Amino acid sequence: VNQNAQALNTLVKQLSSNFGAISSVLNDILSRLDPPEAEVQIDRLITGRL
Amino acid sequence: NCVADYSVLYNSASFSTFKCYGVSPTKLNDLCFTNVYADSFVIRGDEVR
Amino acid sequence: YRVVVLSFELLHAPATVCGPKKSTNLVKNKCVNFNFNGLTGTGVLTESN
Repeated sequence: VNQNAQALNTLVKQLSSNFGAISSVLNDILSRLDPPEAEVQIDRLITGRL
Repeated sequence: NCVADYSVLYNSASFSTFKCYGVSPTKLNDLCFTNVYADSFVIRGDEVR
Repeated sequence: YRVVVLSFELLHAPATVCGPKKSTNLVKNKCVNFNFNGLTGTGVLTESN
């Protein structure tokens, strides 16, 4: 249970990590930018999250 | 302490440039900021870059 | 050439400088889009404890 809970809790915490994007919340990238600038920023979060 | 319709600046033909570095400019009409700070000055053209 | 630099303080804290958005009545206990002070998403809104 501890190994699964440490594996899930780290997987969840990593949603909040930047990977070099202007925000670790996707709706902040979408609200502050147009698509030509968003695809440079979202690909950071995809490359990281994945 | 105010409401900022950025389109008033963004549609203005007076500007030689409208550079943005953490947003794309139409979104300035949708966002909300805790403060804005306007640094203001006059400079030669070959160093506006 | 006149230059002005508009530095922004993002929503780390209670927001003030808003975009010209006609705000609305608030739904509860139903699935809705939301925009509070530019903090957008989708969810079900309820009274807290």
